[PDB]
Amino acid sequence: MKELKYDVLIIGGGFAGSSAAYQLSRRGLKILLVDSKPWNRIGDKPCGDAVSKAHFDKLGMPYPKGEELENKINGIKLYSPDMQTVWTVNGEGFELNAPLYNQRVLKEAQDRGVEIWDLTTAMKPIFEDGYVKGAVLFNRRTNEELTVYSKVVVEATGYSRSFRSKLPPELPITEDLDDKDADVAYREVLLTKEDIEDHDYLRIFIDQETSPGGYWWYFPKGKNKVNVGLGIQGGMGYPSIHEYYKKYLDKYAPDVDKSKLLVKGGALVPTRRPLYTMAWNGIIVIGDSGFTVNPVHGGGKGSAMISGYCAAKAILSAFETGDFSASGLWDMNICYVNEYGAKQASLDIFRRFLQKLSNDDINYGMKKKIIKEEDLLEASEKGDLHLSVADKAMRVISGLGRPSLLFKLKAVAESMKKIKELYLNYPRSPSSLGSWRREVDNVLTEFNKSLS
Ligand SMILES: Cc1cc2c(cc1C)N(C[C@H](O)[C@H](O)[C@H](O)COP(=O)(O)OP(=O)(O)OC[C@H]1O[C@@H](n3cnc4c(N)ncnc43)[C@H](O)[C@@H]1O)c1[nH]c(=O)[nH]c(=O)c1N2
Ligand SMILES: CCCCCCCCCCCCCCCCCC(=O)O[C@@H](COC(=O)CCCCCCCCCCCCCCC)COP(=O)(O)OC[C@H](O)CO
Repeated sequence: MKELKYDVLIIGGGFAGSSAAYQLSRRGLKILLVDSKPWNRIGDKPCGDAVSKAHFDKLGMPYPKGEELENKINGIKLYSPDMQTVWTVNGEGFELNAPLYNQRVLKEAQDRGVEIWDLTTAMKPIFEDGYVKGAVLFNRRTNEELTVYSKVVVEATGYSRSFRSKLPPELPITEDLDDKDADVAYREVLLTKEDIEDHDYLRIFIDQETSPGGYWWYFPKGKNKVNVGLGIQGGMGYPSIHEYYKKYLDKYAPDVDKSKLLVKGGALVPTRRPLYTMAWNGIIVIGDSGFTVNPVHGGGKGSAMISGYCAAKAILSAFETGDFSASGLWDMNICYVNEYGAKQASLDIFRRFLQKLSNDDINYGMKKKIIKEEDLLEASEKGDLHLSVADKAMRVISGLGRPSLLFKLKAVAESMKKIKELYLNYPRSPSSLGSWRREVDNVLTEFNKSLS
């Protein structure tokens, strides 16, 4: 079999892999990115397509333009289950044509020196003497099986986790997730019969009956075009998401023309803290494969880009030291936990609480202003729920005359702070990963028990 020598092999070309490729480009490295999809479909996984402008501003990722930017977003309207209370949170973002933008990032990375093979699947790892050393690839364009050696593999395969899952199970880089730590989500893009009101605002509808463990959304892509969908928690035995969608669509999108559909589809999305380590010998894991998604709102394209940024940084350092061991690549973890992962861990706790609340709880808490809109934003963006804000919340609901999980909010805030602190003390070397992981697991185990 043909053998080729590369510095870096990136497996997957979605927002995570493409970000890694772009950030590593123009540096004189020999880089190959592969994706199983044909070029014109790369980036087309089902998504709401909404991403904060701040991510592009912080990471130096190409700004969306032309047909790539479908609609400018100025904020989100969050609806209570009874739709009687709407919270508005302001913030600039983009409703993107995801495949078009993703493909442009890849084409620019390619112009900047990255080699790209589409219709090419990494079939199995090359794993020797404890290191990932590359991959066996099947290129369906040229109909060739190829062995590619690399100093580092960037595993960016999305939820499939289709490369790292083939490594020896004792390695921390093969970590799986609980079925209840992901949602299944489904969306369609449709034209509307009536102009969309406040089309610069996304709509998110909380409802435990119509989207248990997730939410419904209505994300305008123009004055007369909308991405509408829902997510529901996995591992709970819920019926087909397609059936939830059909049953409740009219509640959230009475205005759509069901004869003018542009796209439809679903996929899984992780909703938890990141992989305990995103680095091991010869390999870094990013994006959905590394569980980079915000656990409370389900947004993962921004954090995918952050993970690509951190991967590129760690890889450049490893080429300086010549050390591609877990320790040599460990900055991946330090960078990612600082930039997003510690917040994710806090939000993993908060999500578990929110998923257990009843519609009556959410209606009451929103109507009574249990927390401010700005407090919700602080939780979403920093992962902080200050003990103070918790105290005010408890005073607000002190008149509630029935049993409610809402009264546990102070304890939830305490657990959030505790896990955030553990993440701010992320292990400085692989030798401490195990004991730290057990501490985190214990916090989660105890927290789960507190809600049962
Ligand atoms: C319905 C729905 C709705 C939303 C969202 C998800 C879902 C399912 N999310 C989450 C967001 O879509 C998601 O987190 C990112 O797109 C993940 O990007 P990745 O690059 O990690 O994976 P992604 O899955 O996009 O890419 C993985 C790539 O790897 C390739 N691949 C896999 N195995 C391979 C192999 N062995 N060899 C070669 N190639 C391989 C695949 O072909 C694919 O192109 C979201 N996020 C957000 O920010 N805003 C939102 O509006 C939403 N809404
Ligand atoms: C409930 C858990 C599962 C939910 C997931 C369901 C499935 C989701 C599938 C669809 C996902 C759509 C994703 C939409 C993303 C929005 C755009 C976005 O990126 O978010 C921005 C932020 O917008 C928001 O803050 C959204 C807030 C709404 C969150 C929804 C919470 C619902 C629960 C609240 C109810 C309150 C009830 C009161 C009771 C206490 C900022 O981006 P960022 O958070 O990644 O980071 C920015 C910063 O630079 C950090 O680097």
